[PDB]
Amino acid sequence: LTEIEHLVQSVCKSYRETCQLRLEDLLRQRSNIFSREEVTGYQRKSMWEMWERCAHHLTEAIQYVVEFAKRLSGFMELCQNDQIVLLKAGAMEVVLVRMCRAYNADNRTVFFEGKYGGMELFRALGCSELISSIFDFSHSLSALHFSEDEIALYTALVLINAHRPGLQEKRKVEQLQYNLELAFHHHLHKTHRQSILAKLPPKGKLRSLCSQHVERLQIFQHLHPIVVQAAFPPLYKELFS
Ligand SMILES: O=C(O)c1ccc(/N=C/c2c(-c3c(Cl)cccc3C(F)(F)F)noc2-c2cc[nH]c2)cc1
Ligand SMILES: CC(C)=CCC[C@@H](C)[C@H]1CC[C@H]2[C@@H]3CC=C4C[C@@H](O)CC[C@]4(C)[C@H]3CC[C@]12C
Repeated sequence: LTEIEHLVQSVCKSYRETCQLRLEDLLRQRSNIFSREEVTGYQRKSMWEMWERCAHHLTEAIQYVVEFAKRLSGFMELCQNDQIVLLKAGAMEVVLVRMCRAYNADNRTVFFEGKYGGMELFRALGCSELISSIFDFSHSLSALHFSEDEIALYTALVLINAHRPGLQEKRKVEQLQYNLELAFHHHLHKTHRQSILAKLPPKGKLRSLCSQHVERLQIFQHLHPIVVQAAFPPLYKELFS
């Protein structure tokens, strides 16, 4: 039996250990929705308190993605420069993809601080167009009904992309990429799920949305710096200043 069957198992294990929120929990909690009063309470919070809360949650989400990457076979054998290039370009893209598990398309709500709420929860941030675009992206992804292994293999490939500008050992990233592509396509064939391939997001769209999102987080961080629970100095240094 294949190195490729083992790679599937190892990527899904890494995802299971780092997925942050369990899918059964997220699905069971869908009926737990913020009340009108609770939504108004969030809308009345300071922009800067909502930013502190959201920035903290997003930092934590990024760190789970870093831990996911560190567990992908061969990722720790890449040189540090390339590790950082890959994580800088792709970790927030993965966070945006992971969001769809916590998104309920029936009422367009996301799981946030223990209950589901719509995008109006975030009104104090004054980012309605960007936040609407983030909700719209999860709405599009939710139509695929991604399984846990599909999310694991797809987000591994979001990260392990040999086309990212600035890699120093491109051939070594290509080797991991090809094996992950084969793992993903083998798994979709085995589960009769190859039809999702044509429905995956155009790559330019995830990159565009992520670039706009990170640009806004950078603006907030310039205006109102946050305390970061920093665990990854080389990555922190690339993003914070
Ligand atoms: O533990 C560590 O060391 C560490 C290091 C870095 C981290 N995240 C950096 C962020 C942020 C971001 C966030 Cl999440 C919140 C507030 C402000 C920002 C800002 F934009 F300012 F950077 N946004 O995208 C990334 C990113 C993109 C690719 N890779 C990381 C998180 C933990
Ligand atoms: C534009 C701006 C200033 C903020 C974005 C507002 C909002 C869209 C952000 C704030 C917190 C985020 C969640 C945080 C954690 C997770 C868990 C992860 O496993 C999956 C992703 C998820 C649920 C994040 C989704 C995006 C949220 C709600």
